[PDB]
Amino acid sequence: SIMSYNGGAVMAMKGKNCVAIAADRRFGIQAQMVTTDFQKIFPMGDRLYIGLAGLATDVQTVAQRLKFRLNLYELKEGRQIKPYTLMSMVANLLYEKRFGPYYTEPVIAGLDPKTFKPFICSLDLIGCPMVTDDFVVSGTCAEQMYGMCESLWEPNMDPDHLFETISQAMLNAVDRDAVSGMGVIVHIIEKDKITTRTLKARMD
Amino acid sequence: YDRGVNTFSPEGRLFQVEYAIEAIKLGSTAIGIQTSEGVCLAVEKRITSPLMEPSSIEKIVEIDAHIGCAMSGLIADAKTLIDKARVETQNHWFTYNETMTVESVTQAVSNLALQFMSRPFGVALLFGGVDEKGPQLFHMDPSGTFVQCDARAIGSASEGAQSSLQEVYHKSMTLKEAIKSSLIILKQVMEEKLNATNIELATVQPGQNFHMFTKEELEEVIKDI
Amino acid sequence: YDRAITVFSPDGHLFQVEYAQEAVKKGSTAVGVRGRDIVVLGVEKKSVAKLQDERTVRKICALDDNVCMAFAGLTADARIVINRARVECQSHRLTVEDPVTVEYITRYIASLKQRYTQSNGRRPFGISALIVGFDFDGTPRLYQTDPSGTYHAWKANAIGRGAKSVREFLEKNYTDEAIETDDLTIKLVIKALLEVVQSGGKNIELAVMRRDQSLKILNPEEIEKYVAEIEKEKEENEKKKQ
Amino acid sequence: TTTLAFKFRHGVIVAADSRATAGAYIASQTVKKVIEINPYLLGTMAGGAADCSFWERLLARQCRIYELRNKERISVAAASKLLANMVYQYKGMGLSMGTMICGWDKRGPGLYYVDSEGNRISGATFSVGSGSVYAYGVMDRGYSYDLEVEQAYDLARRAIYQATYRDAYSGGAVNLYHVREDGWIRVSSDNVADLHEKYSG
Amino acid sequence: RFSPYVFNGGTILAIAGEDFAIVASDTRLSEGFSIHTRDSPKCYKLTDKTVIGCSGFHGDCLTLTKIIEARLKMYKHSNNKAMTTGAIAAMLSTILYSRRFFPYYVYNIIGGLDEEGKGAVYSFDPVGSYQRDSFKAGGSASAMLQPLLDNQVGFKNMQNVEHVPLSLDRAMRLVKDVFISAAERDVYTGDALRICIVTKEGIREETVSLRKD
Amino acid sequence: NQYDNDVTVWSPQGRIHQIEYAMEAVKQGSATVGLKSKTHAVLVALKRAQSELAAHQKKILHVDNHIGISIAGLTADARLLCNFMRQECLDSRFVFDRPLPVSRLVSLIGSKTQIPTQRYGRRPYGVGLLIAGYDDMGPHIFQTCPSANYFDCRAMSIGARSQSARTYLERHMSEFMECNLNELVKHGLRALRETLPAEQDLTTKNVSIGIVGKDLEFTIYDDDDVSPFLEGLEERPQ
Amino acid sequence: MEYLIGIQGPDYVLVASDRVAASNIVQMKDDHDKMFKMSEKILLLCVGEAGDTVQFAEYIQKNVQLYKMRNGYELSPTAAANFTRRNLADCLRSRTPYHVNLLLAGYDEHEGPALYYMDYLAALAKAPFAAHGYGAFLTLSILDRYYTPTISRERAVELLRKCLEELQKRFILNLPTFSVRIIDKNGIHDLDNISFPKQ
Amino acid sequence: RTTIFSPEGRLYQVEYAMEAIGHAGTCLGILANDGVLLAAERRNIHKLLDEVFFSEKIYKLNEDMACSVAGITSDANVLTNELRLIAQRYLLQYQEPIPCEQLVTALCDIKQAYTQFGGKRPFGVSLLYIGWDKHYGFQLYQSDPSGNYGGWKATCIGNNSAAAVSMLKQDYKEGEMTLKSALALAIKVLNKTMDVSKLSAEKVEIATLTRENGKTVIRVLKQKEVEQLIKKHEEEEAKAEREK
Amino acid sequence: FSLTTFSPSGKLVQIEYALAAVAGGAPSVGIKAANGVVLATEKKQKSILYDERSVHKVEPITKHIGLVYSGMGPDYRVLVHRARKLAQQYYLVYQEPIPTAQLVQRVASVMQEYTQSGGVRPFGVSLLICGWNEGRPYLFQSDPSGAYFAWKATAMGKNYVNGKTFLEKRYNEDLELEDAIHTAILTLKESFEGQMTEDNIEVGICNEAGFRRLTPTEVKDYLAAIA
Repeated sequence: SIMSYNGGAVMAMKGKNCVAIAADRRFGIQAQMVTTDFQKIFPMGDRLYIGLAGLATDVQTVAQRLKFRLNLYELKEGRQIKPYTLMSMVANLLYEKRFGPYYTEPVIAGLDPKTFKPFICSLDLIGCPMVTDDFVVSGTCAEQMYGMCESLWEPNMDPDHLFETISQAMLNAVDRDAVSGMGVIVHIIEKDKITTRTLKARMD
Repeated sequence: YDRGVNTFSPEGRLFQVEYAIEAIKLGSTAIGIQTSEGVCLAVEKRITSPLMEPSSIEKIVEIDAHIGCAMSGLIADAKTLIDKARVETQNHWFTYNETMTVESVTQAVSNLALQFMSRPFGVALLFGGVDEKGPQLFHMDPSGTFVQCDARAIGSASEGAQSSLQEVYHKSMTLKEAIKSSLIILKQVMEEKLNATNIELATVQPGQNFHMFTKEELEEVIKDI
Repeated sequence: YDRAITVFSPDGHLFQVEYAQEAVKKGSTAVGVRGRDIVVLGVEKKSVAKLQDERTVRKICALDDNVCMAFAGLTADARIVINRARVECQSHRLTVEDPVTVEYITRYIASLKQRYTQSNGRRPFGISALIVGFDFDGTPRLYQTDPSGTYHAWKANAIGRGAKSVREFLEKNYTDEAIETDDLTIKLVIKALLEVVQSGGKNIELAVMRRDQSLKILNPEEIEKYVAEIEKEKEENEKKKQ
Repeated sequence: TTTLAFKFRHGVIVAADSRATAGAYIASQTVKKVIEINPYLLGTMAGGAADCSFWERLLARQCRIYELRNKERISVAAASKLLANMVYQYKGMGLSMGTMICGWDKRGPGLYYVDSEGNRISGATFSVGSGSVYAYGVMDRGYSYDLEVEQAYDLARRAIYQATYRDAYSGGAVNLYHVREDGWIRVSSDNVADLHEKYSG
Repeated sequence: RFSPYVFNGGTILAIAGEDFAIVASDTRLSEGFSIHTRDSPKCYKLTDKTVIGCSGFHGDCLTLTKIIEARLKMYKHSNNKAMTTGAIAAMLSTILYSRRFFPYYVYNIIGGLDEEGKGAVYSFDPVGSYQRDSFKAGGSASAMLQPLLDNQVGFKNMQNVEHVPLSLDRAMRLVKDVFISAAERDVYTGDALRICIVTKEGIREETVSLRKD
Repeated sequence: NQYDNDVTVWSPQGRIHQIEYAMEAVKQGSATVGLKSKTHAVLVALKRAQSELAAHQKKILHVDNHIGISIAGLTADARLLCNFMRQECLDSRFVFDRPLPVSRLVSLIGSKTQIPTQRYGRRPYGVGLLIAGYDDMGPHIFQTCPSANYFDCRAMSIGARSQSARTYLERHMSEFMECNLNELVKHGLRALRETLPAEQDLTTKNVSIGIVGKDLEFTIYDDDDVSPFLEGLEERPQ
Repeated sequence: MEYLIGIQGPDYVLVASDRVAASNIVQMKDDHDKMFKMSEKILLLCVGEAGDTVQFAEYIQKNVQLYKMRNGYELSPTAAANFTRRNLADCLRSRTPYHVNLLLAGYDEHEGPALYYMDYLAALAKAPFAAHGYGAFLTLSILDRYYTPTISRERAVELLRKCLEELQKRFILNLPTFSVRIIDKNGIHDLDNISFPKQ
Repeated sequence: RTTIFSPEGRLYQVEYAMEAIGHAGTCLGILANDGVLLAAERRNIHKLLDEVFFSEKIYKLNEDMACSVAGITSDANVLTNELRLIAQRYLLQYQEPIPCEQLVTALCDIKQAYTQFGGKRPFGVSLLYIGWDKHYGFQLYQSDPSGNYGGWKATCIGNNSAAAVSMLKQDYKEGEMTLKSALALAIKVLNKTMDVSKLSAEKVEIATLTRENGKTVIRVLKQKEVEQLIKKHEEEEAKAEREK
Repeated sequence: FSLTTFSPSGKLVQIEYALAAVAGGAPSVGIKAANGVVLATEKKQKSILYDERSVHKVEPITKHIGLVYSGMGPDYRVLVHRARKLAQQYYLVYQEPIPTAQLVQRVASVMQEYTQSGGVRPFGVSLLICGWNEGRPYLFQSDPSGAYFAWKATAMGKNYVNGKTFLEKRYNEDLELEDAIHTAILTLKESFEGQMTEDNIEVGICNEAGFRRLTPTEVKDYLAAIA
């Protein structure tokens, strides 16, 4: 397949007045690992992040071309961006290539910078958004992560438990996908602090 | 009526095209002479300072190994038309694998003057070369008008030089004698001492290619004056 | 037939091309001297203003390793011509791996200027350029370009306010004797710039190029030494021997 | 087809077959596969004869204009990169060219191999065609930069001969050239049936 | 599906001499296993000194000759002279490479007179690689004609032989002998043999019959 | 007075003066004459030299094997229109494999030259042509004008001092039809001679002739090929 | 196929490459060089199709030197890497795609040494060591085995020599000789070439 | 028109565009070792104007730069979008911030092309730029309508620029210029040049550029933060009147 | 005469003359209360034959943005269309209704497009753009030059100076949308050369619920000096 040429895995999960996002740290060609500190989560503001799994060329291209538009936006505008609007910006950016598509399936997670209610979204490679209220996944291990988040997720979760949930899903999912792993990184973002952790994961 | 090249006079004239002719007399004078042994070209350089290297004043140039040009007028027009001639002479070789005649080089270079670029070319050219038809000398004018000539003078002192060529010319001459006559005429239309840096000279014979003279060959003809 | 259009005159002139040279007769003086293995040009300074960083008043500008350039006239047209020459200096190594020669890029700049004298709706570049540099075979070169698209080669030249007076100086002084060493090729430029200068030495900026070195702009610690040597050699000869 | 070229003390040698072929039929045995680009440059033919000829004549057309504009004869590296950048704009469209550019410039004897794929390599030994592998052996065991001129002639001649012996699409005559500082000079045009006698007994 | 090419038979031959040049051809036009017409010569007079043969796809044979005829007139207008054999050949070399990616399926042979009266024969590929020769065959029976020309004109594989130059009367008999034999084994070689002789006095034509099978 | 500096401007009397001024540029060129019998069409010109030691300007041009022109006016317009005609004739031989008629060429010339009369930014063609040809309808002589108008003619002369030639031709029209070629060329030469001063006369250097007929392509006779046609002219007194 | 190897240390970047250009079966050249000097403290090593390598690398070096001419200072290696990756990626869904696998190596006074890996799909990744070709599969295990972040120059060259001895032992192709080059605060230095007396 | 020279080699549209800036508000900049600042005057003074924006004349171009403008305002709104596009193109191409001189060259190459290409008017706008880069540090530039930029340590554009320049020449203390010193000088230069006296805090606009923990900062002083700067001026020049 | 030409003083004259066409159009009032914005203008006809229920000087751009003008109605109908398209472009990209300031910027860009070429005249209209975004009201004033101004209250057209002094002396904050309409009508009553009827004026308001053009009944209600 196409997106399995580089691999990847991204997850997002909400709490009560908080949200999380996680990704694996591997870069490799078809079956060979090249690098173990590859970036797949990109900040798009304070209390707002985006994650990208797919073809690495398209990951970097989409991130750079989106930061372009975001910087011009918040310069013309006098305000930081809402997540609902970043979702539509990405949808437009991807649907402009409806027949030349970027091979990415982004995942967004953030807090509105006035009322700080959490937000999580998912998009396809041509920009159909998907605003769930429990969790979203994208990558090569999507079924394996659906199976974990369906069983472990609970409605109201403080950050100490949300971290455990989004970590125990990612670890046990990427431990059954051959082209995803070699580390897992997690971001927890609240009104007052953004916490960031790398986890003890298998490197096989 | 005077300004604009799309405007006729009541008598049917194009004064801008004539004022392009008048820009030739502001250039130094050049002479070209036919002979059955070859063609000669002889010019004044008009050095304005001893500091400038006079070899950077291109008033006679090679178009090909069998055609050489001499010009008078604007430098930019000359650069354009000389590049045109050089390119055409080689497109002809690429296609047909033979040497373009001087008549056809002149014909093809005159066709750009037939384009109103928005301004007439302020430059006249003499084309000297050797063809299947022998040595040939041609003269192109800003109007795109071209004609075969046996001897022609262009530039500042073209009138007096032409009024001398009509006496010293006959259709039996040699090349060493025509080279002497050209420099004798050139001596008389200069307020500067003729020397081996104030002039260029070139020839194109049948069995020899274009050849610009040197300081040695020049002084060895300046001495017999 | 008069001003305001590039058409012609009854005499056979183009006055919008002369009025651009009249802008080159308005900038700061810039001289250039060709030697054997050193080539030196110098430019008058632009009257610093007590609160200005002079890092951005660059009159001398390199185009490649072997070629350099100094200009007089409009300051903004210079930047565009210099960038468009710097691009061609690399496109010429792309098209053929050989480096560029001085006459090639001088011809290119002159064609670029010629191109702006052909149409209305385009204004000529109101600059001249002294384009000094090196070659393979190590032949020193100096050229001068005007707005009309004309380029010649020179042993020494000047452009700007005072070129008509520095030309007489270099006529009276430029010989094979004053290019014996590098220090004599630089002293000639210093003395020539003195003929229009503020009688100072801080109002001078000289650069040099050797067959080995790259471009090397001088600091006032050496300009002062050369100027003091020249003041001493003139206090001894013109005064103490006549 | 078989060509070879090596540069040594006294310049560059160029040799070639004279056969053309359309499958199994032998159309021509009098083909001039060494292309006189200029009086100071030489080319070769391998692959598309119509591609070799057209694009090297186009190279000549630019070399002459270069010499006129600049009043200096072009280099061999420049002449090679012109051709390479010209045939790179038709990459994948189906051109077939393999050709060496040989000549002397201010840097010395020069030899450059150019392919329609986009290769451009400088070297002291090259062979192109179907019979290149049969010439490389002889020309490698017999090479020396300090060779003499007649020895180099014999080496090129015998390498082309041994290549024609095995390869089926190689034969005819052996047209040999010699690049020098005073231009190039044609040396010989020797039928393989002649050299068979002298190199047998 | 639509293929834009078809082979309409054809056979052409040319021989050069010291004072002449022949260009010959058959007159049959075919389409698969059928015969279109038995009067369709492949030879075309260009100038008083030059003749061309054309064989292959007939639409390209018709287009290319018109292009050549239209280029000759332009040459005469611009240069005030008629063209030479080598100039026509080098021009055709460019006209053919103009279609390098959609070629003229045409096998061409030019035959005429050099600029000192000697014969000249130029043979082409469909994409413009040309070659001056003494004799060349082209078309469907090209594989059948060239060995006997190599033998009886080049004197190849024949020892202790008189290397006599080929005169016109011998060349014409030889030209007839090769088509008489190619009409016996090649099915596209057909009804008549046109022969166009080129000499200092002008251009002649001769028609000779062949078997209609 | 002040409706003259542009061709897109009418005057209150309904006239365009730039076109009338372009027509005055035909009067600046040397004189040409054209005439036809029932079998042949003839053009004779009088060439003019700039300097005495140069060649005479060429006045007659070959367009195809059955059409040819003689020009009076600006050289550049003539060189453009001739190259237009040549390609329009090649385009007809390519498609139809027949020679283009002369009426259908002069109609195209008029359609071409009509545009500068109506749109601004282009100059009217300041050249007049006499066009001699031969087609399936016999010989033809056509005049073409800077006004984008054209006429079919029995004979005509244009250029400087052409009224004399026109007056000559107007009283000998009744003979041209049954004239052979020699007599027709001689009538042309005499009409041309009527345009000169009494000082000058016709010469090999300053006379070109162009002839086309049924069994004759358009040929041009310039310097020494003319002397057959001059032999026979009565040495006129004044 | 062609081989590139790169190693990064605390104060230097070592890089090597084979010196072989090959037709169908024969080696055409043994004196070949795949490095391209973008600057005084930047190198580019390129592998891929025949023409795309030189075209791409020449374009990048000219557009990198033009920066120095226009602005008076160099590009960082982190910026040249992204320029290269932007131009490799704009061309990917186009009519002229470059099939090139390349490394980039450099030194900056502020950030220190840097080594960047790239594929023909323009995916940038900086690593402490990296290789290209069919030899990477053999010689990356040795690097993972014996590399340490505080590795010195003299030990880096020994690790490289072992990596190339493994090629000479197991690898199905010849690869007889190799270029070796090093970067540090004092610029680029052409070390002695690691050869193998095969013939 | 701008594509026509004078006989004395002059370009008078380029001079009229430069004369069209004295009608605009005064804007000055002051460089320092701790940072760099701008100070514009608000001629938009009226009892019914709202002042909704963050700032009316200070425009932010990047994370490391801002600018102030004087002249035609439509032209300014054009150039401020072009600047922001150049910055982001550089970022997209190299993923590093653009230095504070390449941007000025890039905008001056646009301004120069309008004095040269037929039927278009030169931008009647001068600009000042303040920013930081890792090559030369804090910088201050000054563009003109002709496409001529220059580096400065303190300059002024707009109404009464020739007076503020003379003041800065007589009170700038190069090498010992902090940011409090620069603001104290700004409140002085901007009071001895404004026609409307007493220098209301409603009638000015100030921005400072500084660095904190390896990040760039561009703030805008509020009303109450400028009231203190004003109050510490009449006290200062009242003490320079006590010694009578 | 020409627009790509400066005067020696440094002035653009055709822009100054396009503003003279704004200064001679029908008056238009604008007031920004705490919970709304009012737009009022004179819609008077030259005869009893003109049907006033067919053309409107007060027009909506979106649910929450509205317009009035002073000057030329033909020029107004172009900018109405352009603003309505730009709002929809913004919505199509971001799926959020356009803020009132970004529309003013993008519309002044359109007005500036017509100030730089030869062969085009500027617009002979100024605009007043009301909005309600982020729980705050807005009011702007776009000019033919390409320049915009945020106002708390202003007046354009005939007698735009006395009509503005009236607001300076008879306007404050701590108002609401109903006390401001009375003030706007009083500011229009200065220049009304006749009896003010429900059909001689045209009113539009914006608030939390969005923009709405009032009806002649609502106009006749407050025309009695009521509220």
